[PDB]
Amino acid sequence: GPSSVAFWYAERPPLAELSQFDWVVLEAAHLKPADVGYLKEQGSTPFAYLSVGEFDGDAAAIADSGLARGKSAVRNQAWNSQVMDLAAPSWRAHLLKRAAELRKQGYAGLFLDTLDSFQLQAEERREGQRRALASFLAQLHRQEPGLKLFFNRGFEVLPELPGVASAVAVASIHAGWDAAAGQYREVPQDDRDWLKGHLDALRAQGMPIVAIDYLPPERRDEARALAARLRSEGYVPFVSTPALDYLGVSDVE
Repeated sequence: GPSSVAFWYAERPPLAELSQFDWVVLEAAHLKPADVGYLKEQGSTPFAYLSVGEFDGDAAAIADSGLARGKSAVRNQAWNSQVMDLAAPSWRAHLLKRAAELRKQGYAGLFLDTLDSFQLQAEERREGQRRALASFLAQLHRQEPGLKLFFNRGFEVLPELPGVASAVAVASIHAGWDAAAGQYREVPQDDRDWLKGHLDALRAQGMPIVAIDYLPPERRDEARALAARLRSEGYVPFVSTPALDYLGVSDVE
């Protein structure tokens, strides 16, 4: 598990600065293999972002990808991201190929996003999706044992995947982001109450838990205090912006 963690999804990652974090999660499109190797040389462990449950892109972006057959026309679909059928062969094949490409680039692991997006499907279809998700993650782990798998949540499949995840992230614990509104928004107690049962099960298993909380740059003093608060509560935190385009904070100064 990480001593500290940073996420950076924007262009031009400041590599010297990110290299001082223990785990760093990156959008690989913005790095070359020499950059990934540099982070490892400095002693950091670099992860590549990989969205498992959704195709990141508008429609027509997905048209040019050759993956359209696998898109699920869910009711509450977000613009610029498409929920994918985790049982569709072209989608699973795409993800495994991407995993191999990212291994070849030198990434020590993958940060697996949208593990709960199948919950947007019609209720009677969710179990089929959950089982396809679990079987996919088991196949990914078997095919790429050299990639540490850093789950974003995934509570509905973690219990059936012992030894698979190296850590589990939760956005968010105290300070969150309302993407629908484009507003920073504290995490309601309701959300922490629902998380407690899942996080306690992970804590009991010794699973490292990362907190991804959100505060804007002008509240950097508050972000440091929150980082400290999250560490006192057992999390390895990163407190940053929702674009992950900012050198946020994981620990004290």
